[PDB]
Amino acid sequence: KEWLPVTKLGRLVKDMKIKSLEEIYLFSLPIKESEIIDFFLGASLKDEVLKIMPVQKQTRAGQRTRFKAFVAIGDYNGHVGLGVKCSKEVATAIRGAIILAKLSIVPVRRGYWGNKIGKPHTVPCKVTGRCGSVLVRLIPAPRGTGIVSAPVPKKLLMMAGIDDCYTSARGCTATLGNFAKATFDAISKTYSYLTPDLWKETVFTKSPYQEFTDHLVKTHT
Amino acid sequence: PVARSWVCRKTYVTPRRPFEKSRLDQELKLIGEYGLRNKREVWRVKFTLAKIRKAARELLTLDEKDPRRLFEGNALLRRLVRIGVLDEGKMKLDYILGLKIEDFLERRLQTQVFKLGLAKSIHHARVLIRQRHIRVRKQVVNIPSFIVRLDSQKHIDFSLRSPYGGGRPGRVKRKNAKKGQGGAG
Amino acid sequence: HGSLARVGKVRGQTLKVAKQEKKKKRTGRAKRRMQYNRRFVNVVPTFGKKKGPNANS
Amino acid sequence: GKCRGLRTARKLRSHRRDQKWHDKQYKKAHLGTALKANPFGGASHAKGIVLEKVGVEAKQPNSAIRKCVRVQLIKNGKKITAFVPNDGCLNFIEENDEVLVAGFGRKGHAVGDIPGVRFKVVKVANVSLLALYKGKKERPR
Amino acid sequence: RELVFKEDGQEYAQVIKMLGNGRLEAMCFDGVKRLCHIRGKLRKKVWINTSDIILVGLRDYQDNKADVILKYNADEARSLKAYGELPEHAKINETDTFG
RNA sequence: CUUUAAAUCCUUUAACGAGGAUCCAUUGGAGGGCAAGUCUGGUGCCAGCAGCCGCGGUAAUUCCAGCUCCAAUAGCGUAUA
Repeated sequence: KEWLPVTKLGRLVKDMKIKSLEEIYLFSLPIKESEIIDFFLGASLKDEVLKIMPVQKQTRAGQRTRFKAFVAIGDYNGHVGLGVKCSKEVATAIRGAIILAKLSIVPVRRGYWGNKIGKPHTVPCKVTGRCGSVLVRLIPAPRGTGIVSAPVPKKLLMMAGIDDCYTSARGCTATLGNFAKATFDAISKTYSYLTPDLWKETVFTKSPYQEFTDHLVKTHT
Repeated sequence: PVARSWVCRKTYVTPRRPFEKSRLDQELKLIGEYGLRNKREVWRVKFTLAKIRKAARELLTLDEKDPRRLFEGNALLRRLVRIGVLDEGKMKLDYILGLKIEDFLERRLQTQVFKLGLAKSIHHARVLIRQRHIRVRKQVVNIPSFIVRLDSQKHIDFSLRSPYGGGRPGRVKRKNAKKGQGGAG
Repeated sequence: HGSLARVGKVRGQTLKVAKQEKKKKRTGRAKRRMQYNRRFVNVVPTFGKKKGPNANS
Repeated sequence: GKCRGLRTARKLRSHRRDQKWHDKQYKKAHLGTALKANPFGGASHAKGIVLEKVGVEAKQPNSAIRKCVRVQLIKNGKKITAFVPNDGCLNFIEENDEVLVAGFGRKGHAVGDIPGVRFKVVKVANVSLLALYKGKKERPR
Repeated sequence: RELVFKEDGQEYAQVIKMLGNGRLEAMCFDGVKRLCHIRGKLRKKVWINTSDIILVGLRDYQDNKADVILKYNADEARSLKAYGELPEHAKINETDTFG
């Protein structure tokens, strides 16, 4: 129940200067501190475990076993994350998966199918991610349909917050880590796709360092 | 060459995943909330809702300002207004797909009998319909899956042959009266 | 031991215990009512992991 | 697709026909030699009467003997070996008695540790083995 | 260790060919040949040589293939010979372990 | 009473017709896939289970029985195209 911010970003977040996490995503700062997201996203950041599988490295005297835990965390109105940690026991492997998933979290965008009435509910276009041999598609769906997929990307898109999707996977789907990372990579690059809805040139607002350099030279060495 | 019908169809569908936690929890919640018998009823409500959603999607994928689109769209909207799952404010084709199994389940006769105050519980409403006590527009109804229209809501009352709304008393009343006559001599 | 080609030794040596009389089970619509009640109505909030409906440990 | 031309459909159809022919399931299901070598003759069930009761052991990992029965079929006289399904049912079946024999559930192949055999007995003397098991009906004699 | 006796459905046997695939053929006391298939508990721990007295069960539905139960040492074999449960025709021909 | 060529059945309607409302709901399953006991007794690689991995070696969460529980429900399991 304490915090010493070792980085400049942590001090800026703690000193009530940076408003949301959206501008941190906008300038693409590397978030090397876990509890920045804890400070921004509160109790709505619900987590659950995907699979705890064992990996074994054999030695001369028997074989040594380690457990790696795939854990996805995310908020149901946008941001979703995913983290893999391999350690000795299971509980601190779960905690390492929590901290590494809270480190690696990205925002998503939501669009419309056909008609633009109300809140966005589905993915804006056909987006596709790939890791390993696993190829995952995310195709927009009409309103009130629901996610149709395997249960693991289904729960990943529900914790992402999208209500409607169409999916089509290919490859060794049974490897849950590769499938989860492929779905996370597919949903992460929605801000890497250029659309005519935002063809206008973005005004270059300054970095928070450019306005809070006085505060940081007061509070740091 | 006998002259028969030979026309029938299945009104329900079975999901491809038989054993999932969230699905079984959701259908159990629906059944226990609205007092239904088995999962075939909610499966058939899912089937007819999927048919209506498919028809609305097929009309939406056809181009605007065409007579078939307007005819079947206004026919579907007038029908769903007549059921009562929509109001005149949301009289639009794209608003059809934002429906739910809940809106189709509130229009059951059992739900209306429990909601108006004829019965005390939804299961008591079901067994009250099963013993022929509830009539509407001078016709008794013995079935719980009756869809009442919007104009038929205010005609719900007890029957003229049921003892609850005035009529001949039942089997236990006359038997207890005869038992009282035997005890009194 | 006796022999090895004999069949149904376990069935022919099972201690035959007769069934005991129990109250009849509700069926049709009331079983769904009791399952809904016992699974969603009188439950207490619980942390950790949820035990099963037959975890007699 | 490889040969993509606007006036190329016969070549695609003939190549698809040849590559569909050069298969396993389609080649089995569209040739008469498999059904000629099929003892049941492409049917779900078949009748037969009992020659004798024999015994065969299991494979290498599992150590037990499985007590099948030798029944020849009535349609064409093929002598096959059918596995008596459940425990203690070898007393109920007798030599020279009619049985109803069906497959075991792998489209005509051996299942697990039993060797070579692929059929099971369902009914003997026109009464089911389940009724003789659960104490619901008694066989005639 | 202990002096096990036979029962209705089992008899003794003498090995003729020590054969592979977990099977062999041994005579009964009257000379009828039953194809002996060894028991699963006697596959690696104990070893069965040629021309030794063993214990082999029988079948109550056919006579084509039998199963081995147990094996006896040489001293208990000649002790069982001295009682007279077998006729005066069978000779053990001095089988035992070497040194 | 009605129907019908004459009936039967449906509907209407008498008199009777329930408290363990005995007027008593089965079919499969309980290691994973796949929802649900490391419960209690018997056999001990035997008998057997298991579509697939596999379970049985005198402490069987899988065999055989009692209780509890899970699935669909007047329906459920199995073999074949």
